Amino acid sequence: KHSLPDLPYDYGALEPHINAQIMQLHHSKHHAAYVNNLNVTEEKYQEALAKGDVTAQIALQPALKLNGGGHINHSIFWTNLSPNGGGEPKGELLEAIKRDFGSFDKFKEKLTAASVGVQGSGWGWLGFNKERGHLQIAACPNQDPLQGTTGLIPLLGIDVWEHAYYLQYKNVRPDYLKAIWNVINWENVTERYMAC
Amino acid sequence: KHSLPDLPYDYGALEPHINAQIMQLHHSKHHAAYVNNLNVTEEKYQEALAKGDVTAQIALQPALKLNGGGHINHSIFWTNLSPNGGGEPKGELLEAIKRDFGSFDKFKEKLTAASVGVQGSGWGWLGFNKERGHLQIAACPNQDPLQGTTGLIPLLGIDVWEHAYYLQYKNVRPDYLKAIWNVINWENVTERYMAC
Amino acid sequence: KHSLPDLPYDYGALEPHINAQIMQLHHSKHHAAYVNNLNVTEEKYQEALAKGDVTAQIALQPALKLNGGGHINHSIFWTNLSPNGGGEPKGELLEAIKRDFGSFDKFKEKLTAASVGVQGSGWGWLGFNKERGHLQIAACPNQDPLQGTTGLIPLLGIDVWEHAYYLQYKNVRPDYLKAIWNVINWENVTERYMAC
Amino acid sequence: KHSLPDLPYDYGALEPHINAQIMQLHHSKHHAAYVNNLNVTEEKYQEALAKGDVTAQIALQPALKLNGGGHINHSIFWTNLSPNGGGEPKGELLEAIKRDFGSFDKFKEKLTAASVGVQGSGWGWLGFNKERGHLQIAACPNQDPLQGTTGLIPLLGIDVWEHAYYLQYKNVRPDYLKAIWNVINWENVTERYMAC
Ligand SMILES: [Mn+2]
Ligand SMILES: [Mn+2]
Ligand SMILES: [Mn+2]
Ligand SMILES: [Mn+2]
Repeated sequence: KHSLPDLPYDYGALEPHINAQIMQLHHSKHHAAYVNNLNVTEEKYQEALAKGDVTAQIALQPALKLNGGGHINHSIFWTNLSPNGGGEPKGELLEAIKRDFGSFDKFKEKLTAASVGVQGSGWGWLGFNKERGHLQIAACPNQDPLQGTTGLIPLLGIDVWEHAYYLQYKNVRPDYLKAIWNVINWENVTERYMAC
Repeated sequence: KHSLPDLPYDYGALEPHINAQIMQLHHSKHHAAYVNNLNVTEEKYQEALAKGDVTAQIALQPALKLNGGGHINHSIFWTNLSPNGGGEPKGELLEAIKRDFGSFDKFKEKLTAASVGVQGSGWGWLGFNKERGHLQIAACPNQDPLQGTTGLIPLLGIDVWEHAYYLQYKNVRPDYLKAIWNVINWENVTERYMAC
Repeated sequence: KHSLPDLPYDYGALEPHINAQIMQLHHSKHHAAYVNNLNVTEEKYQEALAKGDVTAQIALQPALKLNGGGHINHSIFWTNLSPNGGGEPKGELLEAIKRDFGSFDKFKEKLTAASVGVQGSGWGWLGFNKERGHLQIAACPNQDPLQGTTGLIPLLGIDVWEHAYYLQYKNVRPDYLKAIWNVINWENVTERYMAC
Repeated sequence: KHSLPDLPYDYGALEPHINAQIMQLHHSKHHAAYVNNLNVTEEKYQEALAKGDVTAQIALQPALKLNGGGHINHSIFWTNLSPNGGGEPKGELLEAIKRDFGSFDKFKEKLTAASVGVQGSGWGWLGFNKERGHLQIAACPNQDPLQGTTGLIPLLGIDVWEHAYYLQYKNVRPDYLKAIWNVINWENVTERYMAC
């Protein structure tokens, strides 16, 4: 039922910021596995739910969150990147950012600190808080998705699982984050922002 | 779809060990709420699953675990108690206990320590480990059910949420546990044991 | 080293909103135990730290958080209540509240929903976010303290562990929260607010 | 106060099972950082403890567990590996394994499944349960150390953080685990076993 989305660009389109090998493995191996495991899990769940098996439903939660979240997180991630990205955003998004973070650079600073501070595997996110009407930074462990676990609407996500950058930046997570700013697709972040 | 099971005895049948007021509130108020909230949650979940909404499925996990677990835990609990309970078990169960804990009294000791040691709300459990083929003691937080979260088959559960004993024993959890041994339905624990 | 603070009022001073029995048990039994267990734990920790025993330091974390948090949370709680409290706050605090929540009543609404929504044992909090410079509502499980786990400065806390209200309101948590508004010490919340 | 232990062998001594690049990065970069961050954290903690600052003590727990656990876990890991390892264990350890797992191969199977099943970052462990007197398999998230969080005495640990194997086995965690069996230092696991 769920499927692996095609990448809107070639695997080597983000060089030299993120090399082709990482993109190929990240998409065709990591994301593909999450989609496949998600469909298997949803199927078992449909089954447990049909016969009112509460125990089975609860036992399947970790697998559904990990794989379901994995699919959601990476799907957004691909659209957040672009060989034509980089620079700074414009319009209302830029204003919202100055408003809520003081300046674009302070925002970069914050999101970078949150991403680098993730203990173990996880994601750094720029999300929108519907209740307050402000932008908000949050970090999620493993594949826990932003909206499903915090209620925030995801605008921009940064994957900090080691498979995201190890082949190229090894243990230096800060180098990875410094480079990713050059390929952020602000046009996509902007429309996600305008949508909510 | 799920329903509140009738108690196999009168509300005051466990006096003076657990008074009638607690039993009445615990069953007709606490357990009833879990069953009702469970049906509402499973329904929303059926809905999220039908349209492949992964985000909604993940957001509903806490409510399904709390209410689904609440229903499962209390349902077992009622059958674990009896106005004719108390004393010690006999047969294979008693042997399994001596085998795995040394003696019946050391077992009581262990399970009591685990129950009293729960930080906040939770349950103390005597469960069966299918893999090892031995009895095992475990404690679960809030309403997290034994089997669904640990894989152990539940044999005997002791509810240590404060609503379990506060009206009668106030803050003295140890007095509550000392009294509950007088109403344990060993015949029920035995058949749960024989079943697995 | 740490000690049980005296209550700034008589045990029955909050009647009929919170009866004397609850206040007496809550202070002399529950809080006293947390203080005593905290001193024992800090002592063991001083010891583990002296000989560089990392394993022991990590094993003691749950007990230090539960008891240390228990002491911190209840200490603030006593000052948040007053036989002369109730009504609405005035000055800058009232403005900060209208600003961040729309109105005082919407604020009450929010904090009440957060408190009632705590699964199991926990606290509902009105805190101050130093980074953003705005008021913020948060809920913490068990005795996890607000500042130590979220960074927010605590202004007003509402204890929703069942021992907080069970003797008087039984399972009806909403009745408990409706009554507590009549004894909130706004003068204390205000000065905590002015301090940060 | 704490220090980076020297490796008991050359960085390329485990080839071709684990290449030299991984060993060099894993030891001189990853482990070194944990030791350095641990000393900084213990120092801040000594300070918080001296002035009875409970809030600061609690805020430092995540950093102490991650770095303290990181140091403990990797220190054991280095001794668990050897260019002269591989094969099967002998003596009492082998008997304990047959006893508790049926056979050596079923044990390998179990530990492999536990290691591969870790969601995100973590470790698979073969530990000793002092209470029961049996061997036990457990998995821990991130750098949470075995003994400090479960009470089990660590005998053999397998690091499944992606930095452990990504450069060489990429996303195929099962290939990594199949290869690591060839360098397990059973003589070290045996003496850890005899010690407890
Ligand atoms: Mn990824
Ligand atoms: Mn209950
Ligand atoms: Mn309390
Ligand atoms: Mn490692």
